[PDB]
Amino acid sequence: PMGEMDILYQMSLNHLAVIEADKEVLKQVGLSLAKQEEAFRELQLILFNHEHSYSHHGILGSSIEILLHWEQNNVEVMYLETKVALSMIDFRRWLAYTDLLLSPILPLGTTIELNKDLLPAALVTSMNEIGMPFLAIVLGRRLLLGPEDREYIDYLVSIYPYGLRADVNPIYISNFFIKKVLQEGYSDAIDEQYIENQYRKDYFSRNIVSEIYNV
Amino acid sequence: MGEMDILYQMSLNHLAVIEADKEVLKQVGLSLAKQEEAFRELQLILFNHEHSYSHHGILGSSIEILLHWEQNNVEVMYLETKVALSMIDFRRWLAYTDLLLSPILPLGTTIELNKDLLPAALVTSMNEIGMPFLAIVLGRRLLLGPEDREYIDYLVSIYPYGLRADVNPIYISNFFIKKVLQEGYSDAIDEQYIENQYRKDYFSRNIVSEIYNV
Ligand SMILES: [Cl-]
Ligand SMILES: [Cl-]
Ligand SMILES: [Cl-]
Ligand SMILES: [Cl-]
Repeated sequence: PMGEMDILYQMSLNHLAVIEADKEVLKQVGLSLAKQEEAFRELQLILFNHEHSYSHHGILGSSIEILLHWEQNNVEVMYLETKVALSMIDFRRWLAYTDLLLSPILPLGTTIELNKDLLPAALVTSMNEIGMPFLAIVLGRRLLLGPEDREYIDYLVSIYPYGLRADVNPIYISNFFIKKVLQEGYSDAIDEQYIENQYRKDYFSRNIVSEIYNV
Repeated sequence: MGEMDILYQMSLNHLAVIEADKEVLKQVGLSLAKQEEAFRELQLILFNHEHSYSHHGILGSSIEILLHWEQNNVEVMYLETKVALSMIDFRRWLAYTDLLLSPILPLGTTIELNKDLLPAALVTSMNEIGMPFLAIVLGRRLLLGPEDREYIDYLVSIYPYGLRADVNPIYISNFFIKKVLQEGYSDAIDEQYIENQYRKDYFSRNIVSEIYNV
């Protein structure tokens, strides 16, 4: 069912200097990325590593192809035989508010497996061994950075099975670090209401987005 | 397993009692450890300096404990037997029972806390909307600085805020827990870590829960 987040998302699309016909396909690409978590993580990693090409076809929607022309500071997005040109700053802002308003947020206490390839080698070697999945527990969510609170980081996690220790400090991770969700934590209407009001509505009102986008 | 049972037998040699009394305390300790709510009740009675404890949840025979605070000793009645313990040995017996036999919750478990055992200001906002005090287990059996001679059962974050900079986590004893809503993930890696670190290692270093003040 259509909800308040869809309204805020349309408002964010109205900041893009682009045609209504092109706003419509960016809306559909963003909704598709939001529903396919692994697809979005792949795109988030491509933007972070300054890769130039993205192609994904999940089990849900159509194929999404994006060419990131970093030298020209612009981007091409193609969905359903329709091609859209965006500046790089508009591309980052579009994905930022797609992530902010539409990406699922895991419950507290969720156990996840981290992608070893993306973690620093010193952390993998000291806190993990070969053949054991790098498991972690979600401790905090969308945490505000610095005194100015202009960006957030997706998760703060502890390393399983150690948890929070004086020796074992927790780890700030972005969502694309997550390889798998093993078991979700507890969540009820209180959590859903808090997430909607604080991590989406309030952040949107203050232009607070995830740090990986650098708008 | 049998390893943990032998460790519990060995811990009873820290008590200044006859051997016949150790066998009775071993049975009552295993009884308490297997009934978490009953053990939590006795821990709160010890914390509150209360006088009498009775439990009948065992299929065979009730258990009655009398705390004689002025005489600085304790009476444990079981199966029409009576063991007299000093207050210091009573605390030691419970501490090693807790250390070696009490279940330990998985990380990420969501629990409901007893509001009456929490600071009044801390529970006000939950009362104001009629919601229970829910928390998430972040850390377990944490060492208490600077000596690191005793441990605290759990370190928890307030639901649904989680761990923040505006909201600091809370240390709680096991007897704060009113209910377990949903256990976090746990497998053989966790079970081996818990046994090696939080039971075997702590036992060889004489690290017990702070609530017993041994
Ligand atoms: Cl924060
Ligand atoms: Cl800053
Ligand atoms: Cl950690
Ligand atoms: Cl907290």
